[PDB]
Amino acid sequence: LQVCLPKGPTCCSRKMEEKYQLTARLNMEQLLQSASMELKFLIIQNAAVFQEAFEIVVRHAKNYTNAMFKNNYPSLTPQAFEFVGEFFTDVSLYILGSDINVDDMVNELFDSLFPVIYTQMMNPGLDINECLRGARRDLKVFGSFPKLIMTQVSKSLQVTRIFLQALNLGIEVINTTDHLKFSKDCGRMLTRMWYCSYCQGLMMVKPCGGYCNVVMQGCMAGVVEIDKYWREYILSLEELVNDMENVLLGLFSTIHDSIQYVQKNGGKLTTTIGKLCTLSSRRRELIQKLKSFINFYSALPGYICSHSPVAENDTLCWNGQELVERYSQEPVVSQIIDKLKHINQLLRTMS
Amino acid sequence: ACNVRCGRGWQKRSRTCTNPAPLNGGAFCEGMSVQKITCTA
Ligand SMILES: *[C@@H]1O[C@H](CO)[C@@H](O)[C@H](O)[C@H]1NC(C)=O
Ligand SMILES: *[C@@H]1O[C@H](CO)[C@@H](O)[C@H](O)[C@H]1NC(C)=O
Repeated sequence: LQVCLPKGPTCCSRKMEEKYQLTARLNMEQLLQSASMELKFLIIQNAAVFQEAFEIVVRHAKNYTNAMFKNNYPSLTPQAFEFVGEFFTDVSLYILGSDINVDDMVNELFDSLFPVIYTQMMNPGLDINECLRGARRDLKVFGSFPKLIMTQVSKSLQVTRIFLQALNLGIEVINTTDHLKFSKDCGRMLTRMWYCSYCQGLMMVKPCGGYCNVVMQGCMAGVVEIDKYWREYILSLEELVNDMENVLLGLFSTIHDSIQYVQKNGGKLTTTIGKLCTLSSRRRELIQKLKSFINFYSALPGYICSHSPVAENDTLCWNGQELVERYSQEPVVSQIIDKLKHINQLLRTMS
Repeated sequence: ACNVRCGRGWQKRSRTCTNPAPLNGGAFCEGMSVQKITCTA
């Protein structure tokens, strides 16, 4: 045998020892999953809700911009629908982590918007399109409106993008916790603590509380080190919540005022161009519920021992090898800590 | 569970992008995140 220390005879072979080891693995995984389930479901719920809510906000803002174009500038439709749809598509693509340039979104928006304004509103009556696109930026026809929108939307979209990435990475690490594979020595110690009493012919004897403590503090020496980074993660997320609905929803008013501004100088512009050519409540409740789990990694061995069958009195208990009257007395964790450090730096910088 | 007691109901299935979650500008998950089916109670 390689696990069950044979003091007398034994009622179990090597294959039964392997079966007990696999059942020990399954029991540890089930206990960790039961410890992590409440927090996992909380973060999954909130991640799903925030993702759907941001998509709803983007769709509604695109709808409102399209509706205000339909009502106030019918001469710019249906071209207006194309560039508005492209703009808000790129908005959503940026929110969901794709490589999109915010300044380029706004600049392509105004580049597409100016030629149809000139041809349908200012000078009524395809090849000259690029000359108009160049004149848009060369003559600064929209004034400071493009840079105003650029900063207004970049500031909110970056915090939203990093909020979603932080929620997803929290889900990732919490899913990793209950799937943390342990050392072989810990496998054998857990097998001894939970099952090796059956090999000695005992039916209902439980392991000592102190033996459970030494075993758990033995194989969770790495997992407990995650607690500092998890606390910093929680506090940095709290720093970040203290934004994007208001901006995307006022975009239509800002664009309308920019169109008025360009129409204001039409006299000189046409001649020159003719010559030349409940959310805040949700994030607050989320942070207040997330602060209740700041001790998650430090209380984990206590959970494993308090939810495993143990003799708390340390009397007539199993010490891993014999029935006593009184008890005598990294790689995946490294990846978790790496990702936590990364997301914590990213969080703190948006502050 | 089907939200409506009698007639056309709904059943949802979520699929998050967390195993692994994109980092340092990783490509996001490809395809749909939610699954919805009509149910008759
Ligand atoms: C926008 O809102 C109006 C409200 O009457 C609706 O009729 C229209 O279908 C909506 N358009 C989009 C694209 O959601
Ligand atoms: C963790 O992600 C894995 C991927 O297969 C999945 O199997 C598991 O159900 C997820 N975790 C939880 C605890 O629900």
